[PDB]
This record gives sequence, structure tokens and C-alpha cells, in this order.
Amino acid sequence: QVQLVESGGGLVQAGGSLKVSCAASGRAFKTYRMAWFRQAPGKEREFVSGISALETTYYADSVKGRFTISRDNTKNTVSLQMDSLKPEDTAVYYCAARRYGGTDYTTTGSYDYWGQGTQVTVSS
Amino acid sequence: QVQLVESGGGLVQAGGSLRLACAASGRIFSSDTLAWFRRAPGKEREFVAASRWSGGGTDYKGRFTFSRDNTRNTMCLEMNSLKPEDTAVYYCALRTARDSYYYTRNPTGYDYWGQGTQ
Amino acid sequence: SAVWGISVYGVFVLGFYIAQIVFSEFNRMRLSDWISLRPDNWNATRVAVIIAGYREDPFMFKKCLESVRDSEYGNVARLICVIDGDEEEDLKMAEIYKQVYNDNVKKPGVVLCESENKNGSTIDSDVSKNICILQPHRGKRESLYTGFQLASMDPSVHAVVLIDSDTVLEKNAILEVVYPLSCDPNIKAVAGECKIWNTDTILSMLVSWRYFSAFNVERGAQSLWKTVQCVGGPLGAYTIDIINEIKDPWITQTFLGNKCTYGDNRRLTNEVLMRGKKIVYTPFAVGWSDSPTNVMRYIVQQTRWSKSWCREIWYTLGSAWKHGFSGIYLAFECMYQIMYFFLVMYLFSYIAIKADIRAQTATVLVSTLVTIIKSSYLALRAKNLKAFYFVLYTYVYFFCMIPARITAMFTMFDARVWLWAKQFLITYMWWAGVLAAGVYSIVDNWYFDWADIQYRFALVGICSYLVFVSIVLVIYLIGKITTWNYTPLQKELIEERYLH
Ligand SMILES: CCCCCCCCCCCCCCCCCC(=O)OC[C@H](COP(=O)(O)OCCN)OC(=O)CCCCCCCCCCCCCCCCC
Ligand SMILES: CC(=O)N[C@H]1[C@@H](OP(=O)(O)OP(=O)(O)OC[C@H]2O[C@@H](n3ccc(=O)[nH]c3=O)[C@H](O)[C@@H]2O)O[C@H](CO)[C@@H](O)[C@@H]1O
Ligand SMILES: CC(C)CCC[C@@H](C)[C@H]1CC[C@H]2[C@@H]3CC=C4C[C@@H](OC(=O)CCC(=O)O)CC[C@]4(C)[C@H]3CC[C@]12C
Ligand SMILES: [Mn+2]
Ligand SMILES: [Mn+2]
Repeated sequence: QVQLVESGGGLVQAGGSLKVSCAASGRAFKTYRMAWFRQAPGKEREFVSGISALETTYYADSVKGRFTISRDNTKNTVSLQMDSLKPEDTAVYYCAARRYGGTDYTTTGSYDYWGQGTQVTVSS
Repeated sequence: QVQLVESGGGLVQAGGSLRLACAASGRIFSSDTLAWFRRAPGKEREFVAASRWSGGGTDYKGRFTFSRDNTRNTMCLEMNSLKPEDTAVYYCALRTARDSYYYTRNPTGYDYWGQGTQ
Repeated sequence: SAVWGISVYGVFVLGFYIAQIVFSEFNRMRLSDWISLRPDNWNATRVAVIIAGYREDPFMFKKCLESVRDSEYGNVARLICVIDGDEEEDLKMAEIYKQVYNDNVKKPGVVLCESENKNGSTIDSDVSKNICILQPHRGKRESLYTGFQLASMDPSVHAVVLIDSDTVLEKNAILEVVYPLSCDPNIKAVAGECKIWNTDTILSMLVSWRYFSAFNVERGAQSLWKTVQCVGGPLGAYTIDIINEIKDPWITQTFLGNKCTYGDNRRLTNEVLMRGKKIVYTPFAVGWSDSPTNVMRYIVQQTRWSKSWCREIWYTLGSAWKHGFSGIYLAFECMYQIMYFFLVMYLFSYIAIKADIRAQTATVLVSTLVTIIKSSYLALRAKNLKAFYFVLYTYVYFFCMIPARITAMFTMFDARVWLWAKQFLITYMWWAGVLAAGVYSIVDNWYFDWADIQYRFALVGICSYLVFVSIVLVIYLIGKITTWNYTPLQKELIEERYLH
């Protein structure tokens, strides 16, 4: 069992740069797969990006090059880089962790652990 | 250890030929020396021919040739262009290399001897 | 880093193996061309056979003597058998010798190595008759010196052949190890191929295949450049003059002031190399000898061989320059062996420390590919499908050679518990360390993720490797019950062992 806590997140104009980080404490952080999700006020939760335990990066549609993800092992922290912000991305981001799972990785049910989340606001 | 049995014999005219076969009952080891010895009435045996099991050969001649089968433990020495003085009692002898590897024509060196024919 | 190391390791091993294969094929072609010009019934060179043994099995000794007698060479001056006996137990070997070769057996009360007069006339007076010498137990080197002295008595002797007390020789084995001597004046030593006849255990099969691969690849490559590092122990030939010249340095070997007892068949070859002479190995001569079937004795033998190799490579490198352009390949091979051992240790340590699942999977896959390639080459060369068992040689290599190497390196310099510690304590520590590294790697990577292709690839690779290993073991077990894996020569030996 690990505890996920986030930091950062604030108002930023379009085209700016913003950083979000998630901190996990546990027996072995490197054995947990990390992912990022969004919760728009109109639609339900959707997959955004995620990184596996073997330094494999997965990106969803329309965020293949705009978003860059990376993880750190010595401080047990994972960060997501935000580039070319768009007002349609104005939502709340949750940090999720998973140690055992199947082929499916783009659903909220597949991830057992979740974080409190931080609100990100983008204004034109 | 090794028993030598010979075959062939009879009376032949001065003009003709015949073949003699000697059978060995034992292990030759591909190194023993086998020779044919004959005795004439009133004199000691004399060397005729010999050849190692692996190979080689010697005579005395040209008239008589040496052959071996090497799979049935049999040896043959046929005679061509016989002469009245060539008639004698032929013996089959074997020489062992356990004592020494040197080659000699002395009949005393040979340890195994067979019976005589004709 | 890890990928670069695996890639360079693979390229290095494959390149060296292919180069050695090509060199061995060229050497085989050269020897075939030389043999094609050999006149029939060629017995120009006079050869004396020397056999040395200690507490050999009576059946094995009798079979070896019979095989020696079965040789088709017709230019053997005499047979000399030297036994370091002088005891009631060793009288069995003398009794067996009498039933096969003559009666005259001499038991001198002194050793020619420790005597003021080392000439063979003191203990022997006739050279025509075969002689057997029983002397106090000193060593294999001392026994060989007596045979060399006895052979040198006859001026007609031009070469000598050394045969172990438990070696089965073919009819043409003697001819094939003495014909290359007359081919070139610079040739002074000839080595013959040795094949293991007993393959009733999984260890025996691996040892036999390793011996066959070594003889048919590395010794052939060395013989192509005429820089053979070690001649065949059970089957080998030497020239009388070089032996007479170098017998004293061989019998007076000093490493750091202490006499060297083991390391036979290596110091003599090194001394031959120091004179600039050429050594040629022939594959057409086949000798059959037994191999150890127990892990402990195999490890002890490999440790002794490693100690001898470590002692001898210094002089080998110091004397390789005397061959001019030749010897460069020998120095390159020695550097290959040293760098290969060091690189294997470094990769093992890196794998143990990092424990990255992608690294072990790739290493296992490349090792499996190398083993398959080597087994295919051995099967093509030997025309036998049993050569595929060489893939299992990796386990015995890892569990035997490295502990033996560590023991040789550590014990080279400086009750029963202390004596037993010097043999297998290092091997037990190595096994414990390997097990600890394995369990640490398993525990540290205790996770499952089917959404990652890399983890899926590693799991598929390791599952396939285990499945292949299980299939090979099952095939070997089936063959053992059917007794198809038994060598053709082993069937007879069993038959007249039962009928005895
Ligand atoms: C369909 C045809 C057949 C296809 C076959 C291939 C596909 C198989 C099926 C794949 C599909 C996924 C479904 C699999 C179902 C079974 C797996 C499963 O559900 O459990 C996985 C296991 C969970 O076990 P647990 O730790 O108890 O967690 C339970 C949490 N409730 O989680 C685990 O921890 C299991 C993993 C164990 C750890 C393995 C780590 C391997 C590391 C290798 C180290 C190598 C060391 C080398 C040593 C030498 C080094 C030189
Ligand atoms: C097939 C094969 O690769 N055999 C090798 C193996 O021998 P191997 O594994 O056969 O071990 P053994 O010592 O039993 O046999 C070696 C031979 O040397 C004789 N002997 C032994 C002890 C002694 O004090 N005096 C003596 O003459 C033995 O009788 C025997 O005939 O390791 C030896 C090094 O140690 C090598 O020389 C051999 O080439
Ligand atoms: C938790 C415990 C019980 C499990 C321990 C696993 C390891 C002890 C096994 C698994 C697979 C084996 C490996 C498979 C292949 C090879 C290649 C081999 O090198 C060669 O192929 C040399 C070829 C030649 O020149 O003869 C060295 C041993 C090695 C690493 C083996 C070492 C032992 C390994 C690591
Ligand atoms: Mn033995
Ligand atoms: Mn032995």
C-alpha cells in the first residue's frame, strides 16, 4: 500500500508551462505503475498519460507530443510536463498507482490506488 | 592360446599347382608373425615365406605369393610351377610379439606350431 | 550499458569461434593433403611406446595393452611400461602386464631421477625385449623420465609416443601421430584427438562434447599456426632428440623455489615451444579414455588444470616472441581467455547488482543462441545428432569452472576441516552467492504488468527458456532409458566386463 499526494497546479495562460508532481511513499515505489487522469466538469474521467515500471511512456490521443511524462526513483516522485496549454484541458488531475494489472490500463477500475488530485485552470 | 589347423595336401605331378590353407583358432592381435615352414627328408626345416597380419610380406622367390583373409582368421599360400624337389611336409607356424618386436627367420623363435600335410 | 556489454560479448564470442572453426578446417585440409601423398606401408620412422600409470583398473590396463598390441604399425622398436609401484598393491598391474607382454619385469630399488647416474644402462641391459620398471611412488613426471631414458638407449629410436594406462587406441592411431613428424623438419611434437567413451551420465556427455569441441576447434586452430599450447595427454608423440635435450629442465622445474608435481603434459609442451619448434595436431588419430563422473572430483581436476594453466601462461607469453610472426595467434588466444574470464565475472557482478529483468532475459537469450549455434556446428562436423546436448554445458561451466578458477587464483600464493576447506568451501560460497543474487532479483522485481511489452517480452523469453531446458532434459532422460546415448564402443566394454 502506498499513499499518493500531489503538489502544484494553478492558473496559467494558454501556451505557458506548468508542472505537476505526485509523491508516493511505500515499500518499493519502482514496482508501481503510475498514470494521470482528468475529470472534466461535463464528461467522466478519461485516461491522459501513464508510465510503466520499465520506463515505458504511454500517451493518449491529442497529447502524444504536447505532454511529456517522466518518473524519478530515488525520491519516489513522478512528474508530468505541460506544454502548449489549451482551455479544453481545464480540469482536475489525479495521480494513480498500480502494482498488479492486466492488459487494460486506460480505465479507472484497473487502478487500485488514487490520489486527492489538484485542480488545473487554463485561461485564454 | 592359439591353435593352428592346416588343410590341403595329396600327390601332385611336377606340372601343376595346388593351394594350402591354414586356419587359426584364437586372437591374432594384428601383430603376430605367421610363416610357413617345410621339412625335407634328411634335413632341418627351412624358411619359405612370412607376413605380418597388419601388412607387409616376404619370400624365400616370386613363384609363391602370400595372401590373407583377415576376417575369417584364415591364411593361404598357394604354390605355382612346382618342382619334384619342392615336395615336402608343410607346417603352419605363428610368432608372438610379446617377447620382442624384432623379426627373425629362426624357427626356434616361433612358439605356436601346427601339424604337417603331404 | 548492459545492451552494449551483451552485444560486444556476443560479437567477440561468435567472431572468435568462427575464426577458430575456419582455422581448424584449414588445418584439417592441410593434414588431408599431406596424408594423400603418404606412400603405402610407410614405416620409415622407428617409434617406441611409453606407458605410465598408477593404480589403474586391471580391466582398463588390459584393454589398453590389447589396443596397443592391436596397432598396425610395423616399426615399433619396443614397448616400455613404467609404474611408480614398489608396493604389494601395485603388483596387480605387473601381473596384468605379464599376461599381455612377456615375463621379464624389473623392480629397481632406486629412482633414476634421484640417482647420480641417470642413464638407462644401470637398470636395463637388453633393448630387444620389452621391459617393465617398478619404482617407488614419486610422481607421473618421474615415471615419464624413466621411460624417456629407456627409450633413448636405442640409437635406432627416432620418436616416442606417450599413452596413458587407461587409453584405448585404434589400429592406425600410432601411424597418424608419427606421420606428421617426418612431413616437416621443424615438427617435433604431435597431438592426437581424445574422445570420451563413457557417456552414461549427464556430466559424462557434457565432458565428452566439450573435449570433442576443444580438440576439433581450438587444437586445430593452434595446429594451423603450429603453436599448439597443450598436447593430448592420453595420446601424444615426441621426438627423441628434443626430449633428451629438455628432460633436465622439465625434471628440475621450480616456480618459486618449490618443486612442481602436477601440471603434466604442459611444461614439456612449453619447453618445446621455447625452442621455436612446431607442434602439429592431427584429428585422424582417435584415443578413447574415461572421464570423471562426480562433481567433486571434476572440480578438483579442473582446479588443478587451472593452476597449471596459470603457472604456464607466464612462460608461454614470455616465449611466444621466439616464433617471429608465429605465436601472435597464441598470445591473442591467451589474452582472449583472460579477458573472457574477466568479462564474464564483470557481467555476472553487474547482473547481480542491477537485477534488471530485461538484462537477464537478453543474456539468457544470447547464451541460448550461442549454444544452439555451437551444437549445430558440432552436429555438422561429427555427423551425429547427439551434439545438441552441448546447450546444457552452460550450467556445469558456471557451477564448476568459475569456482575452480577462484580456488586456483586464491590458493596459488600463501585437521581435516582445514584440508577440506581448500577444496570446496569456495565453491559452496559461490553457490550461496549465486542463490542470494537470484532470490534478491526475484524479490526486488515482485510485480506483474501485462500492459508493458518489455515485461511481457522478458516473461515470454524466460518461459521459453525454461520450456526448452525441460524439453532437452526430457529428451536426455528418454535417451538414457533407451540407452541410445551410449557410445558405440561402450557396448562392448560392458559386454566383456559382464563376461569376466
Ligand atoms: C493463453 C495461452 C497461454 C498464454 C501464456 C502466457 C499468458 C499468461 C496469461 C497472461 C494474462 C494475464 C493473466 C494472468 C493471470 C494470473 C496472474 C495473476 O493474476 O497474478 C499475478 C501475480 C499476483 O500474485 P500476488 O503477488 O499474490 O498479488 C495478488 C493481489 N491480489 O503477480 C505476480 O507477482 C506474479 C509475478 C511473479 C514475479 C515474476 C518476476 C520474474 C522475475 C524474473 C527474475 C529472473 C532471475 C534470474 C536469476 C539469474 C540471474 C543471472
Ligand atoms: C583423458 C584425460 O584428459 N586425462 C587427464 C586427467 O587424468 P585423469 O582424469 O584420468 O586422472 P588419473 O590420475 O586417474 O589418470 C591419469 C593417468 O596418470 C597416471 N598417474 C596418476 C598418478 C601418479 O602419481 N602417477 C601416474 O602415472 C594414472 O594411472 C593415470 O593412468 O588429468 C591429468 C592431469 O592430472 C592429465 O594428465 C590427463 O591427460
Ligand atoms: C532462485 C534460484 C533457485 C534460481 C537461480 C537461477 C540461475 C542459477 C540460472 C538461471 C539461468 C542460468 C544461465 C544460462 C546461460 C548461461 C551462459 C554460460 O556461458 C557460456 O555459454 C560459455 C560457452 C563456452 O565457451 O563453452 C555461463 C552461465 C549461464 C549465464 C547460466 C548461469 C546460471 C543461471 C543464471
Ligand atoms: Mn582410470
Ligand atoms: Mn583415468
